[PDB]
Amino acid sequence: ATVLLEVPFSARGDRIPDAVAELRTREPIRKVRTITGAEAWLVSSYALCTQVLEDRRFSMKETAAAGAPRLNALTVPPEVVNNMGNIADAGLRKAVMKAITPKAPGLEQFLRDTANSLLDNLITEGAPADLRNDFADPLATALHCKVLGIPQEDGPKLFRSLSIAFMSSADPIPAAKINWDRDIEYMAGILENPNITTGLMGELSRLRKDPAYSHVSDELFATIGVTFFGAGVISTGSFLTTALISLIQRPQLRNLLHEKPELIPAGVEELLRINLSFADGLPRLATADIQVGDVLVRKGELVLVLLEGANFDPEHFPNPGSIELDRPNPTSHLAFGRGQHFCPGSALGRRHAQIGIEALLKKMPGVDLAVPIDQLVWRTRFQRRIPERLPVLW
Ligand code: HEM
Ligand SMILES: Nc1cccc(-c2cccc(-c3c(-c4ccc(O)cc4)n[nH]c3N)c2)c1
Repeated sequence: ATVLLEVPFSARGDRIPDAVAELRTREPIRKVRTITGAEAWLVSSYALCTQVLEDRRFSMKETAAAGAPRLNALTVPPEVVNNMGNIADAGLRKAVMKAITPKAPGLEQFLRDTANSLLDNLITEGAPADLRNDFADPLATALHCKVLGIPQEDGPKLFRSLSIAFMSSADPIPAAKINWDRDIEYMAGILENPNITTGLMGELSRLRKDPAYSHVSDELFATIGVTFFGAGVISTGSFLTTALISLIQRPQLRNLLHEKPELIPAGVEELLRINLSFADGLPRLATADIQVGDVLVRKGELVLVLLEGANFDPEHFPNPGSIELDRPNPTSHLAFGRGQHFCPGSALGRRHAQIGIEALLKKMPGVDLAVPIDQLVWRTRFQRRIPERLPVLW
């Protein structure tokens, strides 16, 4: 006898398991067991992934409900799960989204300056260089301090919460609450700080004293800061890191983008499509009985939307494992999700990766792994797949 298929399949972010395609073909929605011991429906075809994400009766918010089958333990107060919903209800959606666009004056130039400075330091220190800890993550951290309007020097301390904050754990994590409460107090202080007048926290600080928002809770304002910094930094840092691996593994693509940097946005869009940075499917709780393919999902059941299931589906992306810069449907991937909860930072995430890659290829046209690919150490039981270190030479 064998046990119910367990998720996740592999923490490796440099290859998709052959098992995913077998699953998609044979049973594109099927029962699995999560690390908590809960049962869930794993959805792995583009068609069924999109169906689930575009049907709000598959609820993000209700995944936080007491007694629900869980993908993993909450690392935040249950209300944070519905953060964007709470932002919307508070009338803050337009202002928040405006604050996190890459279109603010000097933002892209800041990204370029920061990336080039990071790379110059690596070149000065000499190979090997760690492109995660000393390039991608610092670039993400610097970007989000700028976007939030908080001091650059506060970034590192907020950043070191993230190795625990975005754990994918069977059980609650005591350190997560310690760091969360600390970071909330930091952000509360930021809102009271007269020096903070720019970025997301600068705008929230003003809206907080605007009579149109007098009954929005201080809790929510601080929570937006911590949530957006954390989610933004972990998502952009992790995506860029694993994108760089995919690029480095493709010298022909590396050279092409180096020679024709105008193709970098199309390249990044394909790197988004084949990205394995999300370690788990996106969780949703059914709030009704809903037919998904051959399965009638019952109210109260957990559904997991496997992004690489959708994004490597050959019925939507022919030759899915290949990076093709001239696809007819290039942005139709699910790297930023789909529907009600589509990533509000998608444009910023794109620009972070584009500018990071553009700068790297200019500074280090000969960039290559400095260790055999199998020697990368893949972080386990985490909401992202990332190598602990990414050693390169050039
Ligand atoms: C390459 C970078 C990024 C990737 C791949 C990414 C991916 C995603 C995905 C897949 C979702 C959907 C989650 C779900 O439906 O369960 C999402 C939502 C979200 N993202 Fe991102 N994201 C990125 C960058 C960012 C940035 C830069 C920010 C903020 C500064 C951000 C903030 C958020 C927030 C607040 C949500 C929740 C949306 C909602 O619930 O309505 N993300 N992201
Ligand atoms: N960019 C991106 C991608 C995926 C999710 C999010 C996002 C956006 C908003 C909330 C959440 C979220 C958390 C969470 C975990 C650790 C934290 O430090 C903050 C939040 N727990 N459960 C959910 N729902 C997640 C953002």
